[PDB]
Amino acid sequence: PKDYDIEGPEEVKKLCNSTYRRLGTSEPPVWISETREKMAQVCLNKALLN
Amino acid sequence: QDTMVQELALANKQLLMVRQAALHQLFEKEHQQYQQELNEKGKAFYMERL
Amino acid sequence: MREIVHLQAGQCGNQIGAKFWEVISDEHGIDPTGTYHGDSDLQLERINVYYNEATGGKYVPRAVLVDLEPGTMDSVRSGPFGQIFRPDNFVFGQSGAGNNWAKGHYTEGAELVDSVLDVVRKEAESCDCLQGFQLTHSLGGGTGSGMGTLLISKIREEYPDRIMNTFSVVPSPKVSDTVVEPYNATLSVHQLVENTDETYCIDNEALYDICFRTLKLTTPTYGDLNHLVSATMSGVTTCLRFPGQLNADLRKLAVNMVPFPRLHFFMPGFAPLTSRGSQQYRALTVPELTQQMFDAKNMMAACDPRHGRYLTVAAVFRGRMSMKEVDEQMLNVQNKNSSYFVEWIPNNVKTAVCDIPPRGLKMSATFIGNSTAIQELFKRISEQFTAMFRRKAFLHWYTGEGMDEMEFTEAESNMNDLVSEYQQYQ
Amino acid sequence: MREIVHLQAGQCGNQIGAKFWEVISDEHGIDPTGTYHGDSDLQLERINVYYNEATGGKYVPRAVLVDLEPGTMDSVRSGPFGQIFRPDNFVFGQSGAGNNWAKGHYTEGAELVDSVLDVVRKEAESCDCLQGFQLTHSLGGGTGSGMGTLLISKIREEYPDRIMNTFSVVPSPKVSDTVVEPYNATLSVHQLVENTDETYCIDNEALYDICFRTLKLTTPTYGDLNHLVSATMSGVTTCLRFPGQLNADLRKLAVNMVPFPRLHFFMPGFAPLTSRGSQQYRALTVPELTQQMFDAKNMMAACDPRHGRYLTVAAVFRGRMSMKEVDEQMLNVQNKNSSYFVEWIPNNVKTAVCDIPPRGLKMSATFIGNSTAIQELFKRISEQFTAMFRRKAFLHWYTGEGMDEMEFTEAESNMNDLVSEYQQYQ
Amino acid sequence: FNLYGIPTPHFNDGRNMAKTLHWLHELQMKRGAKIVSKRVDDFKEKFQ
Amino acid sequence: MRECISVHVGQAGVQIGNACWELYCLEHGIQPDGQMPSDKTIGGGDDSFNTFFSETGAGKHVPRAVFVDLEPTVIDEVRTGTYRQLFHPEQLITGKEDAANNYARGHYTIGKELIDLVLDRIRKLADQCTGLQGFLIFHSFGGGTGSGFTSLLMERLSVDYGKKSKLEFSIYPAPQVSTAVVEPYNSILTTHTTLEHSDCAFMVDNEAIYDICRRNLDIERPTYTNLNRLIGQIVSSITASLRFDGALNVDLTEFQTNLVPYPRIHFPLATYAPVISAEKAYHEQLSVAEITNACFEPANQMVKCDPRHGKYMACCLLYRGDVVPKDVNAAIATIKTKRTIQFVDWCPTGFKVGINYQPPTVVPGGDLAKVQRAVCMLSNTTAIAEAWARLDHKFDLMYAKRAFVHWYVGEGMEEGEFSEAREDMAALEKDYEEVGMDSV
Amino acid sequence: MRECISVHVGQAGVQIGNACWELYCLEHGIQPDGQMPSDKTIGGGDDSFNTFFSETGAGKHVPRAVFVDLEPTVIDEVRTGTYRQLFHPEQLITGKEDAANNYARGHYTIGKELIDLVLDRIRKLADQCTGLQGFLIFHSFGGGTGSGFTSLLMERLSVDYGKKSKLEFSIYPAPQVSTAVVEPYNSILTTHTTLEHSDCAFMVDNEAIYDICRRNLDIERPTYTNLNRLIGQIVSSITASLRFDGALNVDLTEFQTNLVPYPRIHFPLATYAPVISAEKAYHEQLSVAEITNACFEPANQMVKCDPRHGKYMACCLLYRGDVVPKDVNAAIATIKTKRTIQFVDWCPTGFKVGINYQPPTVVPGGDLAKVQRAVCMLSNTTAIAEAWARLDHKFDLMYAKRAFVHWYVGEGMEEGEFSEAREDMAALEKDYEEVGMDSV
Ligand SMILES: Nc1nc2c(ncn2[C@@H]2O[C@H](COP(=O)(O)OP(=O)(O)OP(=O)(O)O)[C@@H](O)[C@H]2O)c(=O)[nH]1
Ligand SMILES: Nc1nc2c(ncn2[C@@H]2O[C@H](COP(=O)(O)OP(=O)(O)OP(=O)(O)O)[C@@H](O)[C@H]2O)c(=O)[nH]1
Ligand SMILES: Nc1nc2c(ncn2[C@@H]2O[C@H](COP(=O)(O)OP(=O)(O)O)[C@@H](O)[C@H]2O)c(=O)[nH]1
Ligand SMILES: Nc1nc2c(ncn2[C@@H]2O[C@H](COP(=O)(O)OP(=O)(O)O)[C@@H](O)[C@H]2O)c(=O)[nH]1
Ligand SMILES: [Mg+2]
Ligand SMILES: [Mg+2]
Repeated sequence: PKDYDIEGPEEVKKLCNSTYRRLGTSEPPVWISETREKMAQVCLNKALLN
Repeated sequence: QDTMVQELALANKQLLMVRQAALHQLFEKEHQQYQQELNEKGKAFYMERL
Repeated sequence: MREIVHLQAGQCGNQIGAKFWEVISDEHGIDPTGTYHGDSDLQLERINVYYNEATGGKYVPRAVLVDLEPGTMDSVRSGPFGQIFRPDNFVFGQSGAGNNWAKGHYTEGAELVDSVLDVVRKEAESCDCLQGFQLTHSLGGGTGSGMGTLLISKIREEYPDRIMNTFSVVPSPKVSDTVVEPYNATLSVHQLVENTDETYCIDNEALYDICFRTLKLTTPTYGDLNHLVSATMSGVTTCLRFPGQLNADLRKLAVNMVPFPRLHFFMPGFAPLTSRGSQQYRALTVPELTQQMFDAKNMMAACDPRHGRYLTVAAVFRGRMSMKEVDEQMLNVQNKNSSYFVEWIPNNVKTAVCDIPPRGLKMSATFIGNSTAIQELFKRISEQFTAMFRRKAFLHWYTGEGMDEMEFTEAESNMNDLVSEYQQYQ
Repeated sequence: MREIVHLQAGQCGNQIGAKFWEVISDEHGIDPTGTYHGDSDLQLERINVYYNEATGGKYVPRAVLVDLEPGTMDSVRSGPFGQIFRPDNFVFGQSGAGNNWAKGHYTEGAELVDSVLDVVRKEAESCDCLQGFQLTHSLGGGTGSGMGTLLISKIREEYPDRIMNTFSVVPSPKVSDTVVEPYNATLSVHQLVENTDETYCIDNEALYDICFRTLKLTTPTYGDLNHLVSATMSGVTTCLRFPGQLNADLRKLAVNMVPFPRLHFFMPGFAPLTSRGSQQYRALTVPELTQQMFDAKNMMAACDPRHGRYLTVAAVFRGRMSMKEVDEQMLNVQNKNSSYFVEWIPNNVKTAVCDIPPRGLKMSATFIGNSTAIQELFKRISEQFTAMFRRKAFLHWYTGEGMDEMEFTEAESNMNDLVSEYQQYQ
Repeated sequence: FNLYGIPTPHFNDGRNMAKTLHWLHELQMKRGAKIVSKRVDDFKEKFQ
Repeated sequence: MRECISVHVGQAGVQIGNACWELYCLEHGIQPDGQMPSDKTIGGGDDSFNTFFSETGAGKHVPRAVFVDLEPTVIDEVRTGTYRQLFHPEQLITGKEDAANNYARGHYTIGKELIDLVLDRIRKLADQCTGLQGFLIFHSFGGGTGSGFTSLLMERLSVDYGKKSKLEFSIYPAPQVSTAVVEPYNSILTTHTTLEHSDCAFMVDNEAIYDICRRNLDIERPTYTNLNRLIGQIVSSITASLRFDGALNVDLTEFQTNLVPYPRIHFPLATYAPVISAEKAYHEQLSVAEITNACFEPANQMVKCDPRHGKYMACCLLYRGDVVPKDVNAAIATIKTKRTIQFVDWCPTGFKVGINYQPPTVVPGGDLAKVQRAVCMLSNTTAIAEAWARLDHKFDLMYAKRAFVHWYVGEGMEEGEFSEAREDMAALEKDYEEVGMDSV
Repeated sequence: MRECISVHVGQAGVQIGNACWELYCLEHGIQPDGQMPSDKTIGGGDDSFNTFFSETGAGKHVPRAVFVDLEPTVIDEVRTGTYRQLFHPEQLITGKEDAANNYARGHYTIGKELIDLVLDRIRKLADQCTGLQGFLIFHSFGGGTGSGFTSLLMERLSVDYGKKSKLEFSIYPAPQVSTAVVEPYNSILTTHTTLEHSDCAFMVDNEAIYDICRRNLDIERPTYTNLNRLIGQIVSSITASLRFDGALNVDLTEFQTNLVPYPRIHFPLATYAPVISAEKAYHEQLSVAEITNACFEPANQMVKCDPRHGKYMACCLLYRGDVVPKDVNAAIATIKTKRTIQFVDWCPTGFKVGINYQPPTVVPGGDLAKVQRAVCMLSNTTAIAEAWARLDHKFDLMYAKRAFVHWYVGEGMEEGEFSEAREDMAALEKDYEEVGMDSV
């Protein structure tokens, strides 16, 4: 699964370009520090004869 | 106020012990005339080893 | 704020530097035009370290584009992210480097250091607080070893308190694509012993083997080869850019590493390399991360840590991790493997933790390490030089340019002094 | 006061021990969340015996669950009543024991001893006056027989004045559920007789013949004969925790029943046994009830009472009942079958009466016996041992991880020592 | 694809035994109360 | 927890994996991609997968297997087949040139070139696993990597690991058919280095599986796909107690301690009783009292002998589904009374039972009807010596005049192992007849 | 007004403070914004927030803290996080460059250019108070700031607030785990300068709290914000009498008089007590006795050092919640009978009790449960020597090679300091020896 290919059917083969935009595909959905996610948790959330 | 969460609890105890005693009379008095009414139609309750 | 300045010389440093801002513009969220298109406010806050500001939200990269032939300039601007580069930062001569240290440092070098220093002085005065400079080049070339080494000398004298980075592509042992590599690299390291605070020696086939056995593709390109190099120099300035729970900058990454002024030549390394068929088959975690981090088949310069032993190491970390396993799996490489560390330094690892992984990954780490194993990167380049300088091989191309033959004698006079201080702890 | 601590060893002890905890959290009134929801205050009259008060009105039941795998506890911790327990008592190993002594009592047994005896200890002096220890295991499989028998040796050393109750599951006569049982049976009983005060020799097949004949259930599973043992097991100790006009703790049953320290071999029983279709066809009164208390088909050991003269008998009763019907009726039993008792004891039978029946009942009772026919249980095991020990059939896994051959001979010599000490008392 | 072989109703947790160890004479008293004739009531207050 | 990895070496070993792993995929809702079926994907709900599967965090369940074989043609059709997305692409390793039915090539010549890859791969399975309970080595006895490689493969596993259990459910050379002529040579040699190391086998042939397919099932013209499926049904039943909690659990450690009488007798059966077509079980009511009788019946079992004289001496029965312990017990107490299924008198226990709460599963595209209950039986018998010395007698005909030996000694093999096999082989047949009738 | 200005210096101090201040904004209902959810409680009491939160015109309950660092990266979170409108704009101060794990920058360069501003803000805060019981400090005996700027402050403060409890709370270098190779130096350096400028130093180590958060709260992989919660519960149980009330009440001036024995041995190791996840707690008895016994255990101790290798010289058991004076007394009597716990001879007594009536507060999202009784025993054990010696061994292991000094002399610190401190710490170690020797 190559973003760019060097053996593909294209005409100009740029060797300076990489074949992969990223090192991996699985970036964390949201980007939040621990000092935020954690400290940002404070938010979150009888008788018969009275 | 901290006495009052303790005040209402003991007041619930007074009502509790005075309605159990009164309901005890009603249940025994009902059961006897339940037996009496059935005894006129030729039926009765089963007491174990009666 | 916390601005650092990036430099690069020659076509080797240009393809490094062009790919180095392929990945940071991807990281901060800069399009190939110049405008912001990210999804989080975290990657716009400390963007001052690499990207400046211009009217219209145009975040402009912060470099000085140095080369001696203009063909690489067309290679940079016609690239995918070459539009964002500021055009008068393209400083270029009209005569090539000659693949030569001599005319790259003495005659054609000296005609353009004034035009490079002027735009370096121009840029460095627009910031508030500057940490230091950062340069990528090749020791085997003519521009990076010739002019880039002169620029290291010039900006060190003008700014002595500022820290210095160089990312030198040291010549390769087995394959050689330049005959004058033992000449062009033994004089540039003569100035690297004193004019630089941090050096990251990088071999070329130490990128070829990792891109073959780990990234697992039989046909690599320079960009994939430069991708690994761009990862760690972005990984070194991680907490300098992004927040975290244990933050270390470039200077804090210097103090904890070198115990001596001259023993400052390092080994880079990037831990989470898999290949993309097995990204979904392998569970990525810290014990598997630090095992491949200290494994020397994943070393970014062609030296074997088995031959020597590490002096100190560092490993800054990315992503949302814990602290018990960046200690339990980090004492384990010391305690269970105790003969491969020097005994006169009790602890040996800097740990730094960030919250933000690079774009693409959840949890990453980069590795830098001082070692005695760098001695034989200099032994062989001595043996390549001693066997070749003795019979006066190519000196007429060097002594005819404006430096005497005796300047070559001092080249191995302190390269062997680097060794004697490397060999003393072996 | 008179509290006893429970111990469950192996998988077999982990269901019949667990099924006791639904039975007795039925009887004391404890709901499966852990709190109290009952009707009578006599239920929380002596809750200190089997449970310890934790925090805010819940009664966590005190029990040390020991096993070599967590998966048998996966059916216990995630049972209906798995979250009444405390998770700290869930002590377990990592790998398998596999019915071996030298793997379940020597190699992998001894590793988990320190982690079981500390939580047995630290739970023992948390109370004021310890009455005894209450095991629950089998003799067939060495995962629980191996650990449970060792746990006897290390408890009896530092608790010599406490009563030992073991709920052993002896092998069935006809067919086995494990081929290596006669090794596991003699190696259990060899020091189970010398270190315990009460063992109950229940087999599975007599529990089956109960469920086929005097209960008329065609397919009751393992969750049904467990309730037959567990509800009987509560009535053994019903005078510890429920008031009665003649109380009898576990210990005055111990002093009364066994005459000689070689005889800790008891047989239980339960008095209201009949089918759903045979309920109105029967009279629930003790002249019509003690018959089946002494009947052959309500014996849990598959031993013939005609073959076996009862040595000492304990009959503990529940509910509001007369005491002349306890005593005059029991000799009325003794008159017709005087030959099938012993006559050197003037009163073979011990009586005890409680005042609280279980739920759904108006009057109930349960049985504890000690008969001549428990010998035939032990000769059959010796017959299945010597035929298997003559050619050293499965001996090479016992010798394989650290057990001597002579311990088999010492156990077999002690095995027939029990047979010879028992026939002379006849 | 059908249920093949004999279905034997079983209850692995074991509520079948708890039903038959409940003595179905107070199951009726949990679900009510018996009504017998008067002359088994009056007879039995004399000779039992 | 309670995990155990598998190793599929040889063509027979890897093609059982091409049919057994279908069964596990249909058990725990694992689609061929390797995930929960897109939908019906809760946050997390079991640990039952763990015996033969492992998370990657995201939700893909990589199996715990090692595919090694010197022929890559048998490896490519799972690399390009339906299950290209299930297996990790690097654990599944091949060679260049096949061992070609030589024990010399599988242990001396080309076996050596791939020992480093498998043992490096097996140890990362062991490092990833937290508590390992056994080894599932799937290996035939005929070829050069089915027999020659597994002799060197488990030799290294028995010195680097030690006390871990070994399991086999594969194919033994048939007594009357064969697909190779050097099968009496390869099977006579791979037994030499797999006595004190292996603790299980499959002594019966594969034409008994032809007999069960043709005559129990209503199928004509059966094929290796159907044979591999029926063997995979038994591996799921022996490991059914490691994923699914039953009435009494029987995990992998006491398959060891119960089914081997002596350390050189480690040969249990493999008999799945209800091999019944959909067309017969609509017609027939299957009870657990008869499924054990049918398992012992010479019809339904694949015991290649006449079970009139099948002298069973260490039995193990495993049940799945709608079973109760008494109709296990009533059938198993009836069978000891019942005479002509002759048992050992000096082992009065003989049997052990295992009951699971999961009903037996079925794979689409098969002939088996989903039965409410099934039983698997592995009994160690001494009737194997009839089928054991005969394979030795199969070796003696070529033993005298040294046929096919020049391919061994010509390419890395000493002639002494051809002899040293024989006396250890005669000593093993001496061991089987020694336990016959000394107690009368 | 029993006020207490808190100074949190160093990346640790700030992180630790953020957490600590969440507990305070919860004990007293101070919405993470500044306003108190209109209510009257045991926290809304004008005499229950004053101890820390300063009142305003529109209930802007400001903190009396002063978070300090040199690298904006950390305090920018406390400035763009949940609690952004609380910490008054300039109560949180930052610089531009860090200290690069080096005491020199923290004391003779990057520090100097800031102390002025910081001291000025403390003068302002002090002015607002009416009884600054003490200036609680929180640093890091390892980084350049918590070792350097912290030192500079303690010194300058001494000649500005003078005799005023300067209680400390630092992350003393851990035994095996470590984040730097330039800590051996910084640590042995800071102590030498702060020794005669600090009153008490409730020390604590990262490794210890880690195990504590794995043996007890089974939070396997723990982050810093997890260990920073219990490193902040100690600060509440230490400063609880100056806020909520109770029977016996201890003050920020009592510790110095009841713990520190001689004017040099001021390093009381710390340990909390009911550390149980809200899942293993309920099912257990947490009574005064158990909690008290739990603290004097040779493991719950929050510093990787065993008391069984030393003598106790003063223990301060600070309880909290439904605690009964009687039970405490009996529990302390038992810990005196035990002979595995030994007290020095020159301390016949050695127990300082204190019973606040406010139960432990539950942070919204944490491993700790919602208990009712708690203890926090501070102990001046002579087992802090074994620690100081290992730090000393490290300093000498490298000072021999004059290593990692190039960037310590070239920042101001004359090479002399290294020896000055080294020799002084050697005196501390010899000092501890005599202090232990039982009287003759
Ligand atoms: N049940 C079943 N048996 C098979 C299957 N494929 C092969 N076999 C058996 O495996 C044997 C093949 O001979 P082997 O010695 O195992 O061949 P090999 O393992 O590939 O070794 P080499 O050919 O030398 O590489 C045959 O005799 C078959 O009986 C299959 O798909 N299902
Ligand atoms: N216990 C604990 N220590 C921490 C925490 N965060 C940082 N530290 C300490 O901080 C030290 C590393 O230095 P830094 O984190 O950079 O803090 P610093 O004092 O400002 O150091 P400099 O940035 O170089 O000035 C380590 O020795 C840790 O002990 C934390 O959350 N908990
Ligand atoms: N790492 C890396 N090295 C490169 C790349 N392109 C060229 N080089 C190296 O640059 C060296 C030649 O240097 P040269 O072109 O003379 O450098 P210059 O004179 O400074 O322009 C060769 O040995 C190559 O290995 C690249 O994209 N990445
Ligand atoms: N009474 C009773 N016995 C059981 C039950 N489940 C299993 N068993 C016994 O467990 C024995 C098998 O041995 P095993 O379970 O391996 O014992 P372990 O090795 O100690 O765990 C058989 O003899 C059964 O009698 C049950 O629910 N009730
Ligand atoms: Mg083949
Ligand atoms: Mg800092």
